[PDB]
Amino acid sequence: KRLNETQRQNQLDEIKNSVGLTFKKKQEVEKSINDSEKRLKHAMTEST
Amino acid sequence: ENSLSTTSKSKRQVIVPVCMPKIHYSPLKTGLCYDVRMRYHAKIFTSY
Repeated sequence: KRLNETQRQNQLDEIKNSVGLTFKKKQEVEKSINDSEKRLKHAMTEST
Repeated sequence: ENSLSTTSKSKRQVIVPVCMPKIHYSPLKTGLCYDVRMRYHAKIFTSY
């Protein structure tokens, strides 16, 4: 029972770590996609 | 080498018999408390 318990507890730990990881990576690509959208605005003024 | 050279060609008599060493510290071990069930309590990340 403590075998299965500690497997599930390490699983829960790895889960919380992974949620941190995905929101981290997403939060960093936010500013990237923002700047990319701004250059797109510049490029559209260029087209016009 | 030395001439001090204690000459006594006989069996001796037991003087102080071997006893259990009269120490109160460290024939024992160190106590250790561990349990995966105190990794139990978790937070609910709710804000974001």
